[PDB]
Amino acid sequence: VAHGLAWSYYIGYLRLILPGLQARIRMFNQLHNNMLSGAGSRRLYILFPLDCGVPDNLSVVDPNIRFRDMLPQQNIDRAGIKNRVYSNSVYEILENGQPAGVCILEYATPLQTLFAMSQDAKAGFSREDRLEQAKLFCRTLEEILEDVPESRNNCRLIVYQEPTDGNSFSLSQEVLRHIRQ
Amino acid sequence: AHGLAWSYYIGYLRLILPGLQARIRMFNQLHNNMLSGAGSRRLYILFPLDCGVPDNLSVVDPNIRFRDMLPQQNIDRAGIKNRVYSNSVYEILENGQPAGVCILEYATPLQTLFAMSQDAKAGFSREDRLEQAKLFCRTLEEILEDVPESRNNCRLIVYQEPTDGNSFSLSQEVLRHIRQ
Ligand SMILES: Nc1nc2c(ncn2[C@@H]2O[C@H]3COP(=O)(O)O[C@@H]4[C@@H](O)[C@H](n5cnc6c(N)ncnc65)O[C@H]4COP(=O)(O)O[C@@H]3[C@H]2O)c(=O)[nH]1
Repeated sequence: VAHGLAWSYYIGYLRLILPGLQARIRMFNQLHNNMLSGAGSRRLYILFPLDCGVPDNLSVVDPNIRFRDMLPQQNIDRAGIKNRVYSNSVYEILENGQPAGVCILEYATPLQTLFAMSQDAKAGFSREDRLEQAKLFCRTLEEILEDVPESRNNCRLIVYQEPTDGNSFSLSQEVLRHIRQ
Repeated sequence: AHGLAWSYYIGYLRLILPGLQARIRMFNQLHNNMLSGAGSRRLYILFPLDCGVPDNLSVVDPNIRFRDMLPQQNIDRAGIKNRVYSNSVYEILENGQPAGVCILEYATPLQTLFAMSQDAKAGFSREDRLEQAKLFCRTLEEILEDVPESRNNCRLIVYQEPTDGNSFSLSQEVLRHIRQ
């Protein structure tokens, strides 16, 4: 279920990462010349492509999203793993070749799991079903996060769908728009 | 449940199994060939069917003691450059004395299944849990059936408490798997 994946993304990740995020940003700024200085820059921006096309490297889908650095790692004992490592990446977003914004950015990994699952021989299901699962994942997550008062200021969910009708969509522009709000 | 088994395979086992032996070789160069028996060179994963996943093994069975970590494995993942994958090595005691050593952890998504079972809504309602926990293990053994590519870089230790019996010994069960 998208249900289970949403509960998993909360319980196994956001729940653990959001409370410590700002301390990790303060440290990043101390080490990297106050690079994450704007208020728009102190959130985790999470990409939810409802089509579930999720590359591992962001430059594969948009040339204007450039890797810059990692936040300090977070270590937590988890399910018998001592110091399980939780990591996040800081990117610089270009506009017309100009550094236009800096933020912590990533995809919601479970959507990449739905993609792979939907295509497998036995596990598979239709694209229309995957779309509905992806939408349900976002909806179920948004429901969970209403009991998480901190989430509002530590993360931003960017949900979108790629056009297929000849209309242009720039992922970089969209991320910039959120950073700037 | 099904979803969870596929996630665990797709986002974890599929990625870490093919690099496990290289990290074990490196572990052995670093730590005096500690993972010496063939029994010691597998990822042992614990699946308690009641979904009770403590974060500290020594606390549930004092005969299981943390020793060191495998070398880390870094992978670019969904926008995270160099996401870190991590595993821990434990020694297991018998009659007070070291009796075995292996790579050991719990199946983390059982912790998610449990956390779901209470916070209710959602469905909660065990059946919801024991049911889904069995489906999870079933589905995973089914996925790994196939995949002989590497089944034997890992071993699933699926267990529950005996319904009319005595307390199940985690350490003894772990040793039994290593020894086979
Ligand atoms: N022992 C171990 N297990 C891992 C590791 N990474 C993943 N797993 C296992 O597979 C997870 C599913 O991976 P996925 O990346 O698809 O998960 C999603 C992933 O989208 C997110 N997440 C967890 N850790 C990180 C992370 N460190 N960085 C970014 N996202 C993370 O939330 C995860 C749910 O994690 P989880 O409950 O720990 O569950 C299993 C977890 O049991 C790992 O590094 N070590």
